[PDB]
Amino acid sequence: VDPRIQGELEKLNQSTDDINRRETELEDARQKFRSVLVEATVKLDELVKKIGKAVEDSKPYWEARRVARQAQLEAQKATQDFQRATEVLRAAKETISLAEQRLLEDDKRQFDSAWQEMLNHATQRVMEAEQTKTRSELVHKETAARYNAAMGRMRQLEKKLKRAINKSKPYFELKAKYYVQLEQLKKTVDDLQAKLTLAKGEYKMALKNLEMISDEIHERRRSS
Amino acid sequence: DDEYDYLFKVVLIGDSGVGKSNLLSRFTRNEFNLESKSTIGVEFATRSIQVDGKTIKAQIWDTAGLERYRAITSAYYRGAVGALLVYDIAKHLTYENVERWLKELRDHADSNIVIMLVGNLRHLRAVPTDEARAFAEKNGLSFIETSALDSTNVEAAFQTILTEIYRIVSQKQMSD
Repeated sequence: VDPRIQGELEKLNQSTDDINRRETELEDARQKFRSVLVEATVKLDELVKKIGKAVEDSKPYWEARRVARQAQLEAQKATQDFQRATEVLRAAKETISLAEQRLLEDDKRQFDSAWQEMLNHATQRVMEAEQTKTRSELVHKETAARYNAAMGRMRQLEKKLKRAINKSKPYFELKAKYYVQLEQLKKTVDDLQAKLTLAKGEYKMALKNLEMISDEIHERRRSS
Repeated sequence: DDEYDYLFKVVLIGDSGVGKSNLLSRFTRNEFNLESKSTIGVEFATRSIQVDGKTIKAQIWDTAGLERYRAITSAYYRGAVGALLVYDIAKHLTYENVERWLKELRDHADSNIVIMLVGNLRHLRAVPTDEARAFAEKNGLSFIETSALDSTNVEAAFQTILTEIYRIVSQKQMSD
């Protein structure tokens, strides 16, 4: 008679409607993205026309502010890494032998690697924890210096371009807003695209197991 | 290659003695490698065109003419937006059973689908073209007859029914 045909058929003509629905939603999302981008460009352009040339030559300042924020974030991450490195160090020192502790701390003049053969073997993990800690402190101070450089730079550029920056604030503020909205709508478009592709995948799969049923009937009829 | 804008379901119905598979085989890219009518009961085949700037991918569900054990007709007609009722211009029994197949459509398909009646060298005129044309006119259906050597009007038929379906769905979308 017939086995599993009806269920996969129903799944197929359901995945049709699912595909059409997801596609319509995706196209509406694309349209909203387009109209928002157009509106953004024309509004920003007219704001440039009514604000003047301050926006253009005040552009290096806002760039210096961007690199300053990045140097800040990178500095924070490096400070975190330093902290966790330090806790690893002290937790390693919890292997006590307090005499050996200040043997490492008091002077690394001539550690003489042959002493490790004579004392606790758990000094190696302590010592390499000290190494990773000292390097993490290096990157910590380095990124701190980068942050201070970017900060002072953006401030002297600020005092060089004070009038232009204050006159150009609304353009860059509105442009920021439009950019946020654009990335949100683009996220929506991408997610709807993924839903659509998944629906088409379900369709293709139901079709594939349907012709799988047909092929299983092929060899069954081939037995003769 | 799944890049398209709409997906429309079109069913192929009518009397079995018309041989729809050979007019289909010219334009349809069968998705399976073996006959799906004797095994599954329906033979799928997909065709894509372009209408009004958008891409229309329509999948054709073929036959189920051996309806001796086809309790799958509920799923076979569900969701379909297009229907092709194919009869032979050399047989009158097919043209008489067109009413029966229309009953099957009204019983199992949606009440807003686009239906088109299609009429398919040695035999001479059994169905007058004007009679079938007036029949499709009184029943609110499209109509185009075509043979297998000059298959222009079947392509124009596909583009016609698909274009009408796109018109319906676009008019539905323009009322949001």
